[PDB]
Amino acid sequence: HWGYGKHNGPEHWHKDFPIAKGERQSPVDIDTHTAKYDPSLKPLSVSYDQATSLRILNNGHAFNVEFDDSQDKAVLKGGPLDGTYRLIQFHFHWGSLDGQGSEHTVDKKKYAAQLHLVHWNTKYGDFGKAVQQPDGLAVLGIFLKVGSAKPGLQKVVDVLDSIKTKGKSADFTNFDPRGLLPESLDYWTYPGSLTTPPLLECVTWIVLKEPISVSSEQVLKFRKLNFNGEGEPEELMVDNWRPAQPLKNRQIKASFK
Ligand SMILES: CC(=O)Nc1nnc(S(N)(=O)=O)s1
Ligand SMILES: [Zn+2]
Repeated sequence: HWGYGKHNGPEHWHKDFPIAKGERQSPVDIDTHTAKYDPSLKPLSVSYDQATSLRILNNGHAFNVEFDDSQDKAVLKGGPLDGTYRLIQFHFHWGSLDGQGSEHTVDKKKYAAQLHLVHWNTKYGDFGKAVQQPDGLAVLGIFLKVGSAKPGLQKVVDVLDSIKTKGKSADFTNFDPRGLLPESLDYWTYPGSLTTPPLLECVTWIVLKEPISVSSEQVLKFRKLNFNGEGEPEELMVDNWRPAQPLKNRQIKASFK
């Protein structure tokens, strides 16, 4: 079905998901000079101290770490959000080289990878209903640049061997997502969509200004993953990112000046 190759890549997605050419598609390029500082925007409130990770899984497009979202144990609120959003999973998008990999870009600059922490608005009851609403999800986006190792990402890096191919999964408990956060929580925000099919326009994007750095050896491990299932020809999982989409009639607000 869909993927990131030339025959099923992002340029082909519109044929099965017409909304690919919609009005609030993601990702986008963040032009730092036309972004509007908005002093009425509140600080983000990330409460991940009760977070419960359960499993890590290679879904053939990326790898996801899933959390128990049966109760308000890891939530996001504040910022441009109203209500509570529960963390359901986080995943990454990365490139084949260090100069590409992120989905969002800042003044056209691409980062080595991009981490997405996905949350759904609890007023909707479950994830499936939330994706059907304009204010259903809140995704926290964090850029990764190659530099020094991120201690808090190593646990994730070491388990990849066990989920090398599509469909593989592994128990992944007691992982603390707080170890992936940059020091500052300043951000840009705009209304957008999921960056993979079905590309629903149900997301309030919150992109952090400050990147976290990971080491070259850490990102290398990501690139060893496979898109294919076991027993199939090896297709390295790299460049699983969608290019920037037209901003159209949207404004990017910044929480800092
Ligand atoms: C279960 C789930 O989170 N679905 C998603 N699909 N694309 C997403 S992204 N790239 O916009 O964060 S999240
Ligand atoms: Zn994503």
